[PDB]
Amino acid sequence: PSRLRKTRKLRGHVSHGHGRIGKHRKHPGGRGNAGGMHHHRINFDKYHPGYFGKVGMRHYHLKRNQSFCPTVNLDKLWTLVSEQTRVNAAKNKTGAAPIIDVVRSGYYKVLGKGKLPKQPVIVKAKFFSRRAEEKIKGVGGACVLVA
Amino acid sequence: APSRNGMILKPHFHKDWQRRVATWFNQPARKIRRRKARQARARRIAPRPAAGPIRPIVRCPTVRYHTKVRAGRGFSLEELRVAGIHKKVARTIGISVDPRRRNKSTESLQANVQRLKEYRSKLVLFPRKPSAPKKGDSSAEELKLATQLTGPVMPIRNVFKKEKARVITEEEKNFKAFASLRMARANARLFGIRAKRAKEAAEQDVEKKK
RNA sequence: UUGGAUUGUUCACCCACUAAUAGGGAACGUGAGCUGGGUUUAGACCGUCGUGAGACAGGUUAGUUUUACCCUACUGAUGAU
RNA sequence: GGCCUCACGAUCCUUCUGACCUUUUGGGUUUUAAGCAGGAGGUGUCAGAAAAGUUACCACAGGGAUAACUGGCUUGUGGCG
RNA sequence: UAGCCAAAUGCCUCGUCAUCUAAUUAGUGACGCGCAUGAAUGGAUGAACGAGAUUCCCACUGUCCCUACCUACUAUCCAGCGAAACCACAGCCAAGGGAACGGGCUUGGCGGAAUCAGCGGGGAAAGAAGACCCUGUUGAGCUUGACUCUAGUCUGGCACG
RNA sequence: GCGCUGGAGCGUCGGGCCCAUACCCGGCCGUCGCUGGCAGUCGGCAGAGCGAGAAAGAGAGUGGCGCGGACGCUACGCCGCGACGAGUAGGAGGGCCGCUGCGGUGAGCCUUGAAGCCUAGGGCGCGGGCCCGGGUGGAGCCGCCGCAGGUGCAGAUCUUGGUGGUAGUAGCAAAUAUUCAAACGAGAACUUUGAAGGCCGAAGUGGAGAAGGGUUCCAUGUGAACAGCAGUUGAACAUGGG
RNA sequence: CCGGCUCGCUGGUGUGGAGCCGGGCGUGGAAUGCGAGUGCCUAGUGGGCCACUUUUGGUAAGCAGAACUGGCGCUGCGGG
RNA sequence: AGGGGCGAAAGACUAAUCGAACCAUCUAGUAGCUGGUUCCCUCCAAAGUUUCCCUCAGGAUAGCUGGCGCUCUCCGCAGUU
RNA sequence: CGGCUACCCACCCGACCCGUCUUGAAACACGGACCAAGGAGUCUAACACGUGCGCGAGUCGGGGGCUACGAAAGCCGCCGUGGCGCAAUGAAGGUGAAGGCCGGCGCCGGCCGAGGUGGGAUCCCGAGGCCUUCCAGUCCGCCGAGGGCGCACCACCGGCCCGUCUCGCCCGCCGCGCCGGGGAGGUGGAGCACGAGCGCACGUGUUAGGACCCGAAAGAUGGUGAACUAUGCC
RNA sequence: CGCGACCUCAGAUCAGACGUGGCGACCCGCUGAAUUUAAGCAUAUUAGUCAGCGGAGGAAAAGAAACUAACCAGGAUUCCCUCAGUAACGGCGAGUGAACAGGGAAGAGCCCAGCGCCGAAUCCCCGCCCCGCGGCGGGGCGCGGGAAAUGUGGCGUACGGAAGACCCACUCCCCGGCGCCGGGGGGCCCAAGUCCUUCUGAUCGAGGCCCAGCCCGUGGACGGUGUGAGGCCGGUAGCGGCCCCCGGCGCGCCGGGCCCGGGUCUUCCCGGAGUCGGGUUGCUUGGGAAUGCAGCCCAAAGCGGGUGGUAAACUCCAUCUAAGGCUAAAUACCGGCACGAGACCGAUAGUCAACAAGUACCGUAAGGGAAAGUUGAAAAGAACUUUGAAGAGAGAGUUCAAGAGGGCGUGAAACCGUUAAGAGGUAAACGGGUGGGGUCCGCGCAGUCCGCCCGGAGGAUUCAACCCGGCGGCGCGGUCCGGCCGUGCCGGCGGGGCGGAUCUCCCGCUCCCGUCGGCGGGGGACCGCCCCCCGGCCGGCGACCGGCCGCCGCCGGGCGCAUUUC
Ligand SMILES: [Mg+2]
Ligand SMILES: [Mg+2]
Ligand SMILES: [Mg+2]
Ligand SMILES: [Mg+2]
Ligand SMILES: [Mg+2]
Ligand SMILES: [Mg+2]
Ligand SMILES: [Mg+2]
Ligand SMILES: [Mg+2]
Ligand SMILES: [Mg+2]
Ligand SMILES: [Mg+2]
Ligand SMILES: [Mg+2]
Ligand SMILES: [Mg+2]
Ligand SMILES: [Mg+2]
Ligand SMILES: [Mg+2]
Ligand SMILES: [Mg+2]
Ligand SMILES: [Mg+2]
Ligand SMILES: [Mg+2]
Ligand SMILES: [Mg+2]
Ligand SMILES: [Mg+2]
Ligand SMILES: [Mg+2]
Ligand SMILES: [Mg+2]
Ligand SMILES: [Mg+2]
Ligand SMILES: [Mg+2]
Ligand SMILES: [Mg+2]
Ligand SMILES: [Mg+2]
Ligand SMILES: [Mg+2]
Ligand SMILES: [Mg+2]
Ligand SMILES: [Mg+2]
Ligand SMILES: [Mg+2]
Ligand SMILES: [Mg+2]
Ligand SMILES: [Mg+2]
Ligand SMILES: [Mg+2]
Ligand SMILES: [Mg+2]
Ligand SMILES: [Mg+2]
Ligand SMILES: [Mg+2]
Ligand SMILES: [Mg+2]
Ligand SMILES: [Mg+2]
Ligand SMILES: [Mg+2]
Ligand SMILES: [Mg+2]
Ligand SMILES: [Mg+2]
Ligand SMILES: [Mg+2]
Ligand SMILES: [Mg+2]
Ligand SMILES: [Mg+2]
Ligand SMILES: [Mg+2]
Ligand SMILES: [Mg+2]
Ligand SMILES: [Mg+2]
Ligand SMILES: [Mg+2]
Ligand SMILES: [Mg+2]
Ligand SMILES: [Mg+2]
Ligand SMILES: [Mg+2]
Ligand SMILES: [Mg+2]
Ligand SMILES: [Mg+2]
Ligand SMILES: [Mg+2]
Ligand SMILES: [Mg+2]
Ligand SMILES: [Mg+2]
Ligand SMILES: [Mg+2]
Ligand SMILES: [Mg+2]
Ligand SMILES: [Mg+2]
Ligand SMILES: [Mg+2]
Ligand SMILES: [Mg+2]
Ligand SMILES: [Mg+2]
Ligand SMILES: [Mg+2]
Ligand SMILES: [Mg+2]
Ligand SMILES: [Mg+2]
Ligand SMILES: [Mg+2]
Ligand SMILES: [Mg+2]
Ligand SMILES: [Mg+2]
Ligand SMILES: [Mg+2]
Ligand SMILES: [Mg+2]
Ligand SMILES: [Mg+2]
Ligand SMILES: [Mg+2]
Ligand SMILES: [Mg+2]
Ligand SMILES: [Mg+2]
Ligand SMILES: [Mg+2]
Ligand SMILES: [Mg+2]
Ligand SMILES: [Mg+2]
Ligand SMILES: [Mg+2]
Ligand SMILES: [Mg+2]
Ligand SMILES: [Mg+2]
Ligand SMILES: [Mg+2]
Ligand SMILES: [Mg+2]
Ligand SMILES: [Mg+2]
Ligand SMILES: [Mg+2]
Ligand SMILES: [Mg+2]
Ligand SMILES: [Mg+2]
Ligand SMILES: [Mg+2]
Ligand SMILES: [Mg+2]
Ligand SMILES: [Mg+2]
Ligand SMILES: [Mg+2]
Ligand SMILES: [Mg+2]
Ligand SMILES: [Mg+2]
Ligand SMILES: [Mg+2]
Ligand SMILES: [Mg+2]
Ligand SMILES: [Mg+2]
Ligand SMILES: [Mg+2]
Ligand SMILES: [Mg+2]
Ligand SMILES: [Mg+2]
Ligand SMILES: [Mg+2]
Ligand SMILES: [Mg+2]
Ligand SMILES: [Mg+2]
Ligand SMILES: [Mg+2]
Ligand SMILES: [Mg+2]
Ligand SMILES: [Mg+2]
Ligand SMILES: [Mg+2]
Ligand SMILES: [Mg+2]
Ligand SMILES: [Mg+2]
Ligand SMILES: [Mg+2]
Ligand SMILES: [Mg+2]
Ligand SMILES: [Mg+2]
Repeated sequence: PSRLRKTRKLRGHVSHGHGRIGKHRKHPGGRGNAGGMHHHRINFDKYHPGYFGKVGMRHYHLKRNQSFCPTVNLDKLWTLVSEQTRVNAAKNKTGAAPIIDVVRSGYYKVLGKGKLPKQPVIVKAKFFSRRAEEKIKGVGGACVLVA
Repeated sequence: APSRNGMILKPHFHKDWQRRVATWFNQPARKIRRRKARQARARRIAPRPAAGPIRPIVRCPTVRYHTKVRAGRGFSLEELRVAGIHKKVARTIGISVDPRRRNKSTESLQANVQRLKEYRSKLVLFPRKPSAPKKGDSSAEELKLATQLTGPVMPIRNVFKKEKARVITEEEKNFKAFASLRMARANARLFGIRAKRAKEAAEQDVEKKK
């Protein structure tokens, strides 16, 4: 609110908090990003490196659906399915392993980052990382690819 | 004159934006107007569903949404002819029809036909003349029990198939997913060039042996 | 500590008288005291420079000089303690 | 690279060179084009605008930060002792 | 080249000579290697004329020596009616210092109500956000061998053909 | 500056004295620091302390009458010690400083007198400002807790409006000039009449048109306002004509 | 300081060097003074001037241009 | 009839406006340049300096400043010797 | 009789008129006769930082729908679609974030398992001691030599991920190929290395908007004027 | 030569109709800058924006793919969120900047040309008769006229259609004339104090209205009434009442219009040309070897053409069918009509305008453009007397009030006069310190009391201690009895709700000859959490207690009797 702003305590001071030698003029340094190459060179090089110039190829008609591929990690892999699935699989004596369809959850690619608990799984995903697959194989499990 | 550190901004306010600005001060009034028109429509079609006709099961085109099922525009002609429903009577009984839909699959076509059969089973058709019932009209005792239904008729829900836990086989444990993915990528990329190399080799070896 | 010829002249030179015709300051004293002769608006013409518009501490010509009744100062004039 | 202290140049664009390099977008092949890296073409106002004059017919915002008038400090010069 | 000149054109220059005066940077007539004259960017001349710019002479006169007086209307006073510019507060000087020329500050000189008629020394008096000079990455009139273009114009192709 | 010459001058000096917001002590205000102390008001359900140079318990267990005791403590509160206090541009914090409206709240105020305004009245607060007393007023007004802003003026050759000095001043000085008697009238240098003296001097200060103005033309009444004095007059005002 | 490992670097030489562990020594190894360290956001500023001493141009300047320090600016007060 | 008219030509006249008329709109045109910038108290407290810029009346960037804190104590630091 | 304060007068000392620009202002620098009223950093959006609240690897109904003040308020959850965050790197094809030990023939089974060092607030243990006559003596506390597990955080050494360079030897097959994968050592990255974000509100700073208020010389668009004057004609 | 047709073009005050212009907030088509930014400026930016022109509607436009995509595919147009400040464009500088998919609001599809098939089976106008006519229509009679074969109407349009044959198969569709039934536009109305005192000028102010705590309340919004009123009045609430006009429905007859449909098989047909496209030029766009549009030139094809975001060639695919047209809905609104509201403004504010305001007034014109509200409850607007000609005073009177006297509520400051006080030759004025004089204030002028004790004069229904009743507190009672809760737990031959990505008899759906092999739903079991019931422990009742007993305190009523108490 304007009650608590600084302008309420600036009344009585001639310059209104803007200086007496250099008055608060309209646009002493140009409009917007003016003179980035000329008189704002130091600021645009000390704080915006790479700002000037092009790089890379140009993709004219880019559609995000083609490149849409959310990823999940093995630490969160068990979080997708309910707790009772994991506890029953751990208690299970016949060696049956739960099947985790990460696609139904909404992740296409599985990346292996965290520690995977010692428990057989069947991860049914769309893509797999090399380390993710070898962790699943090492802990004991299967990887199923779906389209 | 930018400050010490911060973003570079390019606001789109250089035009005369104040001259063309839309304010939502009529948002609650428009909500009430929509609500009153919706209720007036609902009471106008006394026994017909408020949401209107029935729309088919449809899954979204793009890769991002091919795992989800949404509502369709209308039932395809091929689906209707399989179900034995005429294209001119379907709209009269309250079935959405659009002739532009194709059918490149089979399970989706069967699902729509099954839904159409269920809709005809659930539908209660009043006689055209109340005094004189006809062959296609519903019974008198079930006529009195007809009423509207709120929301869409037979809403489309994303049915999920769950499979029970199984024992992992040795072939599954020996399957190399990452190797299979990379090898498939390489084969797709280099399919044509290998073919032209084989053709060139054959067409050059034949000259050597001729 | 002058009268004059010449020049807008400050300077300068000459004629005559005299006693001497000494030098300077006061916002280069003094434009709400004057004049506008010259610089220095806008019009013009000559010469030089520039393709040109134009320039010329080179020359020539015509070219609006506003106001005091206010305070003080000074000149006088009533009066006042 | 020159015994050392100097002898030289960003963005974008163009040109050349290099990979059995990537993309050319619904798939395959080949020209072409676009990419990555390393050089060259350039800015001498040299941290890099693409740039001829006049205005006395001039205009605007300002500046005693900045001249020509007067006024101050020194007196080179001028005058005087 | 013919012509012409210290010209309305000559810096040096107030050129040199003669005349015009007692005295002339003025005027006129001459002389010319003329900073930088000159032939239709016209030269030279020339009767008449010019509210054009110059020098001299006769007459004339207050322009002056050297000021004086008279008239009409103001100014002056009264009756009636009656504004405006301008105004930080205001208003006596000398020196000192100071933002380098004070009315106020310091030291002195001193100062005495309300006032009338003149006057132009000062108020760095009043009008106008200096027109001169400079700055501005502020312009406008104009010019061109400045940059970029454009009407129009000439030419070629295509269609009418 | 006055003035000063057995200095009130000059050079070397001795005592004494003079005073700054400086220094020492003291009072008050505020800031900072000790990130100090206080829930211990533990009372006939009791025993009154943890200032003292020295790290830790006025600690517990096994054997040899009278019915009494001040304040405190809105802990965003209170209290104790020290040091410090300048300030442009600028920054931050506290405002029980100020204005307008909104949600709550004061069994708020008020025709037995609100806001506003004036006041040589009583005060408070450093200060922003505020509360009472006296006079006019006749219909609304305020305190606290939160919210919101078109929220505080000495200037900007500021905008609008009003009023001073100038000042009863400048001026009412272009075109020769008025005088006498009477009338109306309350009032006459200015109207009317009569007489005299004048001017325009037939390219006029005369008589009539066009453009332009539009009732200014005529009669009566008024003298409120205007005709830069005044008016008994008007091209002024009001009535009716043309 | 004392032991013990590691090394693909360098080597006559368990040579050199570096790294990593274990063990021991408190008279806290000049004086004086002082609680320190660290991270974000940020206004205003970006025309200066003067003075002792050093010093450049100019004869000189209340001139112009430098270095240290202190002031004015931003600052009142006693004295001149 | 306005970048047009007209000019025996002075940039003259074009409704008191002419080296480009008047009215309305774009338009509250832009300004690195002047002027102003409104209540109290307390606390802290500067710079006119480096570098770069068609930069010199300005900015960006360091430096100076304030605010907010945070990590520790009852070893460290110093315009000093 | 008292009343400092508020009215007037007298005296002593001090005392130049304010604002603004400036290194320097009382200035012979500009604005200012006086008074009353109005009057100038506001609002929208974006970002950053700091602070308050809710939830928390989730968070947010802002759009839509269901039920005087109320155009409010509540609810949706199979309306979380979607934004932000939870994963970065590369131009892209793409890839995408610990390992060590034991036995057998690079591969198989089992074990340990998600860094180290220095400084690190706090916590844990305790060589003894805190007395009422003196001795042994227990329980509740308190202090303490010394020794530890060390928050957050800082510094260094390691490790892992993506691009790139070099030296390389192996591994896999549905299509043994100009196939795919793996190591060590340097290097570039806005990375990981046991979350910290999302929504709302407040303050500050910057920006684009008229943008603290007033101010041009100019430019463009559309219309009105030859009743003055310039010129031609009747 | 003439007569009679057709074709092109005229003249009609010919009969019957239509367009013209205006508003223009929103919308459609065209034209279209410079301010500004880029710290200059030329490309860009401002910006398909202002200005200018044309055309409507209640909405307009658009609109049912020559579409989006490359996926397991969606499926008209339009609008919100999101995509996204992204792809992309840009002196790659300043800056500009979409689209797909997804979630919603809404959702509605269709019709010609062409190819064909039916005796032009079609349509318009005039004359007459009947019916209703203030949306000129329906039926019938005209060897009445005309349009049209240079193509009207029926079938029929990319989703196939038509015709023939074979099977199945329905009649109630549709108007409009007349006529009987149960949602709006206005009119007239509906509850309760002027109750008793009391101020006032007037009350709507203040007190009371019982043991019907005045009356009404589905009505305590507002306004007016001599203040500030739920009850005085209008209205207010009401699924409250009465009257008139009209409306969408649900019936009846009446006239005619059509006697129409689906599946299988056989045969034929199927498309819009100066148009696409290519070259070039110009504008636009994010569209970048050219997104869109336009001018010129070339200018087609039909297993063809378009699109598939990098130009081209070859080759398989995916998706539509351009050059014809219609269509409500969701959407925009600063013009207009009638309304409601506001954390807005309160007469220098707010629209320029609260009032005889786009009026007065100025300019030739285009245009510019104000200042200006408040008597009083009621004019009760000051009778009458007096001086003056009058303006205007002095009395008197109205009003509570003229201290409200016709621009009249309140009435500041600058400014001016008068009265009173003080001072005055260094312009005025100011800060510190006093002194003097005035103004009022201290209702001051014999000066505070408050507790305990002593002493003297007194007056009470009087203290302590006991009795009864009531109330409260207290861990009383180490462990009284009974209830309640746990953001505590345990047991359960208990009765349930929620969730689960934990498993597993019945029904519906599709392929095969009642069966073997599949999907969806329901049911059952299991687990987690929660609700209730029973039993057993822990804690609390100091966010959450009841009955006894014990102690204490307090209050009332007695006995208390004056060496106590007040
Ligand atoms: Mg300040
Ligand atoms: Mg200033
Ligand atoms: Mg500045
Ligand atoms: Mg600014
Ligand atoms: Mg540059
Ligand atoms: Mg800044
Ligand atoms: Mg819907
Ligand atoms: Mg003379
Ligand atoms: Mg002079
Ligand atoms: Mg003069
Ligand atoms: Mg003079
Ligand atoms: Mg002259
Ligand atoms: Mg001239
Ligand atoms: Mg006079
Ligand atoms: Mg560039
Ligand atoms: Mg391509
Ligand atoms: Mg000239
Ligand atoms: Mg001089
Ligand atoms: Mg000399
Ligand atoms: Mg002479
Ligand atoms: Mg001569
Ligand atoms: Mg010549
Ligand atoms: Mg010549
Ligand atoms: Mg007089
Ligand atoms: Mg004085
Ligand atoms: Mg003078
Ligand atoms: Mg000027
Ligand atoms: Mg100026
Ligand atoms: Mg510059
Ligand atoms: Mg220009
Ligand atoms: Mg050129
Ligand atoms: Mg201070
Ligand atoms: Mg307000
Ligand atoms: Mg007063
Ligand atoms: Mg009243
Ligand atoms: Mg003022
Ligand atoms: Mg006079
Ligand atoms: Mg006259
Ligand atoms: Mg006449
Ligand atoms: Mg007359
Ligand atoms: Mg008069
Ligand atoms: Mg600031
Ligand atoms: Mg500056
Ligand atoms: Mg500087
Ligand atoms: Mg100097
Ligand atoms: Mg300064
Ligand atoms: Mg200082
Ligand atoms: Mg000082
Ligand atoms: Mg001295
Ligand atoms: Mg023309
Ligand atoms: Mg000229
Ligand atoms: Mg112009
Ligand atoms: Mg402005
Ligand atoms: Mg300080
Ligand atoms: Mg500048
Ligand atoms: Mg004094
Ligand atoms: Mg100033
Ligand atoms: Mg300045
Ligand atoms: Mg100066
Ligand atoms: Mg000053
Ligand atoms: Mg001076
Ligand atoms: Mg001046
Ligand atoms: Mg100035
Ligand atoms: Mg002035
Ligand atoms: Mg004010
Ligand atoms: Mg924060
Ligand atoms: Mg985003
Ligand atoms: Mg910032
Ligand atoms: Mg702003
Ligand atoms: Mg302006
Ligand atoms: Mg321009
Ligand atoms: Mg004329
Ligand atoms: Mg006719
Ligand atoms: Mg029209
Ligand atoms: Mg610019
Ligand atoms: Mg600019
Ligand atoms: Mg420019
Ligand atoms: Mg463009
Ligand atoms: Mg454009
Ligand atoms: Mg366009
Ligand atoms: Mg327009
Ligand atoms: Mg339409
Ligand atoms: Mg179609
Ligand atoms: Mg779409
Ligand atoms: Mg654009
Ligand atoms: Mg979409
Ligand atoms: Mg036909
Ligand atoms: Mg009322
Ligand atoms: Mg009552
Ligand atoms: Mg009422
Ligand atoms: Mg009542
Ligand atoms: Mg009533
Ligand atoms: Mg265009
Ligand atoms: Mg292809
Ligand atoms: Mg079509
Ligand atoms: Mg079409
Ligand atoms: Mg249409
Ligand atoms: Mg409302
Ligand atoms: Mg008014
Ligand atoms: Mg008022
Ligand atoms: Mg107004
Ligand atoms: Mg007024
Ligand atoms: Mg009034
Ligand atoms: Mg008023
Ligand atoms: Mg009264
Ligand atoms: Mg009154
Ligand atoms: Mg009243
Ligand atoms: Mg009044
Ligand atoms: Mg007196």
